Amino acid sequence: LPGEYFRYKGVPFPVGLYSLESISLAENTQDVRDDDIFIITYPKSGTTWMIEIICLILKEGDPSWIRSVPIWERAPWCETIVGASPRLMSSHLPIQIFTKAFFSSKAKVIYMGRNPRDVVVSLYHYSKIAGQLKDPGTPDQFLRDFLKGEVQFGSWFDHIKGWLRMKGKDNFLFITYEELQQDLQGSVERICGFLGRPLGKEALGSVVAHSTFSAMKANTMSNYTLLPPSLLDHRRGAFLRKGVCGDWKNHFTVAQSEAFDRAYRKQMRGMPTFPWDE
Ligand SMILES: Nc1ncnc2c1ncn2[C@@H]1O[C@H](COP(=O)(O)O)[C@@H](OP(=O)(O)O)[C@H]1O
Ligand code: NA
Repeated sequence: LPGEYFRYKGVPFPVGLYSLESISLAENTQDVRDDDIFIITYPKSGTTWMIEIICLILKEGDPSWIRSVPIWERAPWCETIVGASPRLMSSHLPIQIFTKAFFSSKAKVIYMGRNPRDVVVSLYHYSKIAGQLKDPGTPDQFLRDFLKGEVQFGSWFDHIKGWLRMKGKDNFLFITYEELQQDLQGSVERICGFLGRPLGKEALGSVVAHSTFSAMKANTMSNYTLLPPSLLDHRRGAFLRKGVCGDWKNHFTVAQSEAFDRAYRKQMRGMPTFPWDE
Protein backbone atom coordinates (compact mmCIF):
# COMPACT_ATOMS: atom_id res chain seq x y z
CA LEU A 1 0.00 0.00 0.00
CA PRO A 2 1.83 3.16 -1.40
CA GLY A 3 0.15 6.04 0.37
CA GLU A 4 -0.19 8.24 -2.72
CA TYR A 5 -3.08 10.01 -4.47
CA PHE A 6 -4.47 9.49 -7.96
CA ARG A 7 -7.24 11.62 -9.54
CA TYR A 8 -10.81 10.94 -10.73
CA LYS A 9 -12.50 13.69 -12.78
CA GLY A 10 -10.08 16.03 -10.99
CA VAL A 11 -10.48 14.73 -7.45
CA PRO A 12 -7.64 13.23 -5.29
CA PHE A 13 -8.03 9.68 -4.01
CA PRO A 14 -5.73 7.34 -1.98
CA VAL A 15 -4.03 4.52 -3.90
CA GLY A 16 -5.28 1.13 -2.74
CA LEU A 17 -8.66 1.56 -1.05
CA TYR A 18 -9.75 3.30 -4.24
CA SER A 19 -9.28 2.88 -8.01
CA LEU A 20 -10.66 4.57 -11.14
CA GLU A 21 -12.86 1.45 -11.36
CA SER A 22 -14.48 1.71 -7.94
CA ILE A 23 -15.29 5.43 -7.94
CA SER A 24 -16.82 5.15 -11.43
CA LEU A 25 -19.03 2.19 -10.48
CA ALA A 26 -20.30 4.29 -7.57
CA GLU A 27 -20.92 7.35 -9.73
CA ASN A 28 -22.61 5.49 -12.60
CA THR A 29 -24.31 2.57 -10.78
CA GLN A 30 -28.05 2.11 -11.13
CA ASP A 31 -28.69 0.10 -7.97
CA VAL A 32 -30.33 2.80 -5.79
CA ARG A 33 -33.45 1.92 -3.81
CA ASP A 34 -36.30 3.92 -2.31
CA ASP A 35 -35.51 2.57 1.17
CA ASP A 36 -31.69 2.73 0.91
CA ILE A 37 -29.86 4.98 3.36
CA PHE A 38 -26.69 6.96 2.69
CA ILE A 39 -24.37 8.60 5.16
CA ILE A 40 -22.40 11.27 3.42
CA THR A 41 -19.60 13.27 4.94
CA TYR A 42 -16.13 14.70 4.36
CA PRO A 43 -13.52 12.52 6.14
CA LYS A 44 -12.94 13.07 9.86
CA SER A 45 -16.31 14.76 10.26
CA GLY A 46 -17.54 11.92 12.46
CA THR A 47 -18.90 9.50 9.89
CA THR A 48 -18.23 6.61 12.22
CA TRP A 49 -20.31 8.22 14.99
CA MET A 50 -23.35 8.45 12.67
CA ILE A 51 -22.72 5.03 11.07
CA GLU A 52 -23.29 3.65 14.54
CA ILE A 53 -26.22 5.84 15.66
CA ILE A 54 -28.15 4.65 12.60
CA CYS A 55 -27.25 0.96 13.04
CA LEU A 56 -28.81 1.15 16.53
CA ILE A 57 -31.88 2.96 15.21
CA LEU A 58 -32.34 0.19 12.63
CA LYS A 59 -32.24 -2.59 15.27
CA GLU A 60 -34.30 -0.38 17.63
CA GLY A 61 -31.41 -0.51 20.07
CA ASP A 62 -30.26 -4.14 19.93
CA PRO A 63 -26.44 -3.78 20.20
CA SER A 64 -26.33 -7.30 18.90
CA TRP A 65 -25.51 -6.16 15.37
CA ILE A 66 -22.85 -3.52 16.21
CA ARG A 67 -21.16 -5.96 18.60
CA SER A 68 -20.96 -8.88 16.21
CA VAL A 69 -20.14 -7.18 12.89
CA PRO A 70 -17.43 -4.63 12.18
CA ILE A 71 -18.41 -1.07 11.19
CA TRP A 72 -17.19 -0.94 7.58
CA GLU A 73 -19.66 -3.75 6.91
CA ARG A 74 -22.67 -2.12 8.60
CA ALA A 75 -22.48 1.06 6.45
CA PRO A 76 -20.13 0.16 3.49
CA TRP A 77 -18.44 2.93 1.48
CA CYS A 78 -19.63 3.14 -2.13
CA GLU A 79 -16.43 4.42 -3.75
CA THR A 80 -14.12 1.92 -1.99
CA ILE A 81 -12.68 -0.98 -4.00
CA VAL A 82 -15.20 -3.08 -2.13
CA GLY A 83 -18.43 -1.14 -2.66
CA ALA A 84 -21.90 -2.23 -1.53
CA SER A 85 -32.22 -4.04 2.12
CA PRO A 86 -32.73 -1.81 4.11
CA ARG A 87 -29.20 -0.99 2.95
CA LEU A 88 -27.06 1.40 4.98
CA MET A 89 -24.15 2.73 2.93
CA SER A 90 -21.77 5.66 3.37
CA SER A 91 -19.80 7.94 1.12
CA HIS A 92 -17.16 10.70 1.21
CA LEU A 93 -17.69 11.59 -2.46
CA PRO A 94 -18.35 15.23 -3.43
CA ILE A 95 -21.83 15.90 -4.92
CA GLN A 96 -20.41 15.93 -8.46
CA ILE A 97 -19.02 12.35 -8.29
CA PHE A 98 -21.61 10.72 -6.03
CA THR A 99 -24.04 8.12 -7.45
CA LYS A 100 -26.04 10.10 -10.06
CA ALA A 101 -29.00 7.71 -10.18
CA PHE A 102 -29.58 9.11 -6.71
CA PHE A 103 -30.96 12.55 -7.67
CA SER A 104 -34.12 11.17 -9.29
CA SER A 105 -34.75 8.53 -6.55
CA LYS A 106 -36.53 8.59 -3.16
CA ALA A 107 -33.44 7.23 -1.36
CA LYS A 108 -32.39 9.00 1.88
CA VAL A 109 -29.25 11.02 2.64
CA ILE A 110 -27.83 12.33 5.88
CA TYR A 111 -24.98 14.79 5.38
CA MET A 112 -22.94 15.21 8.54
CA GLY A 113 -20.79 18.32 8.77
CA ARG A 114 -17.95 19.08 11.20
CA ASN A 115 -16.06 22.27 12.08
CA PRO A 116 -13.50 22.45 9.26
CA ARG A 117 -10.79 23.19 11.84
CA ASP A 118 -11.27 20.08 13.96
CA VAL A 119 -11.54 18.05 10.77
CA VAL A 120 -7.99 19.07 9.98
CA VAL A 121 -6.56 18.34 13.37
CA SER A 122 -8.41 15.03 13.24
CA LEU A 123 -7.10 14.17 9.78
CA TYR A 124 -3.59 15.23 10.80
CA HIS A 125 -3.25 12.64 13.53
CA TYR A 126 -5.12 9.93 11.61
CA SER A 127 -2.83 10.23 8.57
CA LYS A 128 0.05 9.23 10.86
CA ILE A 129 -1.45 5.83 11.61
CA ALA A 130 -3.26 5.38 8.26
CA GLY A 131 -1.69 2.98 5.77
CA GLN A 132 -3.42 4.45 2.73
CA LEU A 133 -2.32 8.00 3.65
CA LYS A 134 1.02 9.80 3.36
CA ASP A 135 2.42 11.26 6.59
CA PRO A 136 1.33 14.83 7.49
CA GLY A 137 4.67 16.49 6.87
CA THR A 138 5.09 19.96 8.43
CA PRO A 139 2.00 21.43 10.19
CA ASP A 140 1.75 24.61 8.12
CA GLN A 141 2.27 22.64 4.93
CA PHE A 142 -0.46 20.22 5.98
CA LEU A 143 -2.79 23.14 6.75
CA ARG A 144 -1.89 24.81 3.42
CA ASP A 145 -2.90 21.71 1.49
CA PHE A 146 -6.14 21.35 3.44
CA LEU A 147 -7.28 24.90 2.68
CA LYS A 148 -6.07 24.45 -0.90
CA GLY A 149 -8.13 21.25 -1.24
CA GLU A 150 -4.94 19.34 -1.88
CA VAL A 151 -5.96 16.28 0.07
CA GLN A 152 -7.98 13.13 -0.35
CA PHE A 153 -11.48 14.05 -1.63
CA GLY A 154 -10.57 17.69 -2.28
CA SER A 155 -11.70 20.96 -0.73
CA TRP A 156 -13.68 20.68 2.50
CA PHE A 157 -15.26 23.98 1.41
CA ASP A 158 -16.44 22.74 -1.98
CA HIS A 159 -17.72 19.50 -0.46
CA ILE A 160 -20.00 21.01 2.16
CA LYS A 161 -21.10 23.80 -0.20
CA GLY A 162 -22.00 21.48 -3.06
CA TRP A 163 -23.84 18.96 -0.92
CA LEU A 164 -25.80 21.61 0.95
CA ARG A 165 -27.48 22.25 -2.43
CA MET A 166 -29.83 19.43 -1.35
CA LYS A 167 -31.06 21.34 1.72
CA GLY A 168 -34.79 21.93 1.41
CA LYS A 169 -35.36 18.39 0.06
CA ASP A 170 -37.25 16.01 2.34
CA ASN A 171 -35.17 12.93 1.47
CA PHE A 172 -32.15 14.82 2.82
CA LEU A 173 -31.13 15.63 6.39
CA PHE A 174 -28.11 17.76 7.21
CA ILE A 175 -26.68 17.62 10.69
CA THR A 176 -23.42 18.59 12.37
CA TYR A 177 -21.00 16.82 14.67
CA GLU A 178 -21.39 19.68 17.15
CA GLU A 179 -25.12 19.00 17.43
CA LEU A 180 -24.72 15.33 18.32
CA GLN A 181 -22.00 16.57 20.71
CA GLN A 182 -24.43 19.12 22.20
CA ASP A 183 -27.56 17.01 22.54
CA LEU A 184 -26.98 13.46 21.33
CA GLN A 185 -30.35 12.11 22.42
CA GLY A 186 -32.10 15.04 20.75
CA SER A 187 -30.24 14.46 17.52
CA VAL A 188 -31.05 10.75 17.76
CA GLU A 189 -34.79 11.42 17.84
CA ARG A 190 -34.42 13.86 14.94
CA ILE A 191 -32.41 11.51 12.83
CA CYS A 192 -35.08 8.98 13.82
CA GLY A 193 -37.95 11.18 12.71
CA PHE A 194 -36.06 11.74 9.47
CA LEU A 195 -35.92 7.98 8.81
CA GLY A 196 -39.54 7.25 9.74
CA ARG A 197 -38.31 4.99 12.55
CA PRO A 198 -39.48 6.01 16.05
CA LEU A 199 -38.32 4.54 19.37
CA GLY A 200 -39.54 4.31 22.96
CA LYS A 201 -37.62 5.65 26.01
CA GLU A 202 -35.99 2.18 26.26
CA ALA A 203 -34.90 1.91 22.61
CA LEU A 204 -33.78 5.56 22.20
CA GLY A 205 -31.96 5.55 25.53
CA SER A 206 -30.09 2.44 24.33
CA VAL A 207 -28.99 3.97 21.04
CA VAL A 208 -27.86 7.06 22.97
CA ALA A 209 -25.77 5.09 25.48
CA HIS A 210 -24.27 2.77 22.85
CA SER A 211 -23.33 5.68 20.54
CA THR A 212 -21.31 7.62 23.11
CA PHE A 213 -17.60 8.11 22.49
CA SER A 214 -16.39 5.93 25.35
CA ALA A 215 -18.89 3.18 24.53
CA MET A 216 -17.78 2.98 20.90
CA LYS A 217 -14.09 3.18 21.74
CA ALA A 218 -14.93 0.18 23.89
CA ASN A 219 -16.47 -1.86 21.05
CA THR A 220 -13.88 -3.75 19.00
CA MET A 221 -16.21 -3.94 16.00
CA SER A 222 -16.52 -0.16 16.02
CA ASN A 223 -13.01 1.04 16.99
CA TYR A 224 -11.29 -0.19 13.83
CA THR A 225 -8.81 -2.23 15.90
CA LEU A 226 -9.72 -5.17 13.67
CA LEU A 227 -8.27 -3.53 10.55
CA PRO A 228 -4.94 -4.96 9.17
CA PRO A 229 -1.93 -2.90 10.36
CA SER A 230 -1.27 -2.43 6.64
CA LEU A 231 -4.09 0.14 6.88
CA LEU A 232 -3.94 1.31 10.48
CA ASP A 233 -1.06 1.08 12.96
CA HIS A 234 -2.48 -0.09 16.31
CA ARG A 235 0.96 -0.17 17.94
CA ARG A 236 1.07 3.64 17.41
CA GLY A 237 -2.29 5.43 17.78
CA ALA A 238 -6.11 5.07 17.59
CA PHE A 239 -8.95 5.79 15.12
CA LEU A 240 -11.13 7.19 17.92
CA ARG A 241 -8.71 9.84 19.18
CA LYS A 242 -10.38 12.26 21.64
CA GLY A 243 -13.91 12.60 20.35
CA VAL A 244 -14.44 16.18 21.45
CA CYS A 245 -15.59 19.56 20.23
CA GLY A 246 -12.89 22.14 19.47
CA ASP A 247 -9.59 20.29 19.89
CA TRP A 248 -8.47 22.62 17.13
CA LYS A 249 -7.74 25.30 19.74
CA ASN A 250 -4.97 23.03 21.04
CA HIS A 251 -3.25 22.65 17.71
CA PHE A 252 -3.64 25.86 15.65
CA THR A 253 -1.26 28.69 16.51
CA VAL A 254 -2.99 32.07 16.41
CA ALA A 255 -1.17 32.76 13.11
CA GLN A 256 -2.68 29.65 11.55
CA SER A 257 -6.02 30.26 13.25
CA GLU A 258 -6.14 33.70 11.62
CA ALA A 259 -4.99 32.71 8.16
CA PHE A 260 -7.66 30.02 8.39
CA ASP A 261 -10.48 32.48 9.18
CA ARG A 262 -9.21 34.39 6.19
CA ALA A 263 -9.37 31.50 3.74
CA TYR A 264 -12.61 30.36 5.35
CA ARG A 265 -14.23 33.80 4.97
CA LYS A 266 -13.25 34.02 1.29
CA GLN A 267 -14.87 30.59 0.74
CA MET A 268 -18.02 30.52 2.81
CA ARG A 269 -18.96 33.90 1.34
CA GLY A 270 -22.71 33.99 1.90
CA MET A 271 -23.31 30.59 3.52
CA PRO A 272 -25.70 30.29 6.47
CA THR A 273 -24.22 30.48 9.98
CA PHE A 274 -23.04 26.99 10.91
CA PRO A 275 -23.14 25.70 14.52
CA TRP A 276 -19.39 26.04 14.92
CA ASP A 277 -19.19 29.59 13.46
CA GLU A 278 -18.32 31.84 16.42
N1 LIG B 1 -19.26 8.51 19.22
C1 LIG B 1 -18.38 9.47 18.93
N2 LIG B 1 -18.40 10.63 19.67
C2 LIG B 1 -17.51 11.61 19.38
N3 LIG B 1 -16.57 11.62 18.40
C3 LIG B 1 -16.59 10.46 17.68
C4 LIG B 1 -17.44 9.37 17.87
N4 LIG B 1 -17.17 8.37 16.96
C5 LIG B 1 -16.19 8.87 16.25
N5 LIG B 1 -15.78 10.12 16.63
C6 LIG B 1 -14.73 10.97 16.07
O1 LIG B 1 -14.93 11.25 14.70
C7 LIG B 1 -13.63 11.44 14.05
C8 LIG B 1 -13.48 10.43 12.91
O2 LIG B 1 -14.62 10.47 12.05
P1 LIG B 1 -14.64 9.75 10.61
O3 LIG B 1 -15.32 8.44 10.78
O4 LIG B 1 -15.40 10.62 9.69
O5 LIG B 1 -13.23 9.56 10.13
C9 LIG B 1 -12.61 11.26 15.17
O6 LIG B 1 -12.31 12.56 15.73
P2 LIG B 1 -11.02 12.88 16.65
O7 LIG B 1 -9.80 12.67 15.83
O8 LIG B 1 -11.16 14.28 17.14
O9 LIG B 1 -11.03 11.96 17.80
C10 LIG B 1 -13.36 10.30 16.07
O10 LIG B 1 -12.88 10.10 17.37
NA1 NA C 1 0.76 7.29 6.97
